[PDB]
Amino acid sequence: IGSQWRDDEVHFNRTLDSILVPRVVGSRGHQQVREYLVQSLNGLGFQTEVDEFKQRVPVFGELTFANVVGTINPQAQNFLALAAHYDSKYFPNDPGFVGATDSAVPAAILLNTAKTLGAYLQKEFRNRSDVGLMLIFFDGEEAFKEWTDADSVYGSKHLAAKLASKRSGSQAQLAPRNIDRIEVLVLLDLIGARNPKFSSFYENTDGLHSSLVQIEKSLRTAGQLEGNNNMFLSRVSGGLVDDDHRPFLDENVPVLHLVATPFPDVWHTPRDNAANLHWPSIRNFNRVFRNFVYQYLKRHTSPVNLR
Ligand SMILES: *[C@@H]1O[C@H](CO)[C@@H](O[C@@H]2O[C@H](CO)[C@@H](O[C@@H]3O[C@H](CO[C@H]4O[C@H](CO)[C@@H](O)[C@H](O[C@H]5O[C@H](CO)[C@@H](O)[C@H](O)[C@@H]5O)[C@@H]4O)[C@@H](O)[C@H](O[C@H]4O[C@H](CO)[C@@H](O)[C@H](O)[C@@H]4O[C@H]4O[C@H](CO)[C@@H](O)[C@H](O)[C@@H]4O)[C@@H]3O)[C@H](O)[C@H]2NC(C)=O)[C@H](O)[C@H]1NC(C)=O
Ligand SMILES: COc1ccc(NC(=S)NCCCn2ccnc2)cc1OC
Ligand SMILES: [Zn+2]
Repeated sequence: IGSQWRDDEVHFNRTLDSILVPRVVGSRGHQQVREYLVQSLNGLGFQTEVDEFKQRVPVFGELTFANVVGTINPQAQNFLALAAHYDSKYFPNDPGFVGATDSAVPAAILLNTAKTLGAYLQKEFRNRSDVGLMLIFFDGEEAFKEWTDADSVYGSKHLAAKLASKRSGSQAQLAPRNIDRIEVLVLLDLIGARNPKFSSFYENTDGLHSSLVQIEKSLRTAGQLEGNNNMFLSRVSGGLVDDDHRPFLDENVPVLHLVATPFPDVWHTPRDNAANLHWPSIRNFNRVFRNFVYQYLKRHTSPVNLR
């Protein structure tokens, strides 16, 4: 029922602990988490590629960025893409900042979703070529000096450009851009705090949002959620929130932006740590989300077009 796909909090908790370290681009911690993501994706049976590049940024000068991408069914026609950022924000006066909600927990949720749905993804899901699953760990989401158009979302700008560029020849020029084979980028951000609220930011992905609303109602009615707070609202968002999806949105990719609004109390303060996470909210999100991903992939037949 809701009971087909069970929790694995042992896995969740270890995965979170392994990500939850200071990880400004260029730091020892960032390299530790980078390597951890590669190992983890490989062990969950993904084809793993690193989009590594050098770029000059405020304060630091030249840094080496690396987006980490896992794919199952790489030669599929189209893809569900799920994403989070793995860098943490630089704060002169808070080198210990771990960004628990931003976005250690979102990143751990992605790996844990692949784990809990492993029995599907290991076999039946591989027996097809219509749809694949991409897990994208963006690097350099966070501004180095102050958030602006230029000082932000560095890894995503770079991955979006890479996926957008074509190869030579008739066959390529008549074929889609790689980036156009993403049916929707589902970006998770600011998840971990008590009683988060997710509202729909884009009309074209509103039916996907409605599915989350529905899965939540179904699991609640079956007694499978903790507490009585509604996490997925059937409401449009207040204003838009700038994030890693922007460079993708700009190349016409549809976006489901699962960022909590209001932002967690602790956002961009030293208190965005494990002590301030709310595990029942994490578990509730995980249950809704793993079922959403499963259903999307299981119900997929023809290309999903939301452009
Ligand atoms: C992934 O990581 C997360 C984060 O680290 C882990 O989350 C933690 O999970 C643990 C264990 O499940 C949680 O601790 C447990 O909390 C229970 C609820 O406590 C609160 O509510 C109850 C009301 O229901 C209050 O009574 C409590 O107040 C008292 O305790 C607090 C906490 O120290 C004190 O500050 C207070 O002043 C009170 O004294 C809380 O408000 C709680 O039931 C449970 O208690 C068990 O263990 C204690 C000793 O630690 C025993 O005294 C007690 O007997 C309980 O033992 C169980 O088993 C024995 C049999 O041996 C039976 O006698 C009992 O009936 C009972 O079943 C424990 O404290 C913790 O809160 C939670 N942390 C966070 C931040 O969410 C996940 O577990 C982890 N997941 C995995 C898979 O590893
Ligand atoms: C504190 O509440 C808010 C603060 C700012 C904004 N607006 C924008 S456009 N934010 C860009 C966020 C980029 N990011 C995400 C994670 N780390 C950085 C909205 C907020 O609440 C609705
Ligand atoms: Zn942030």
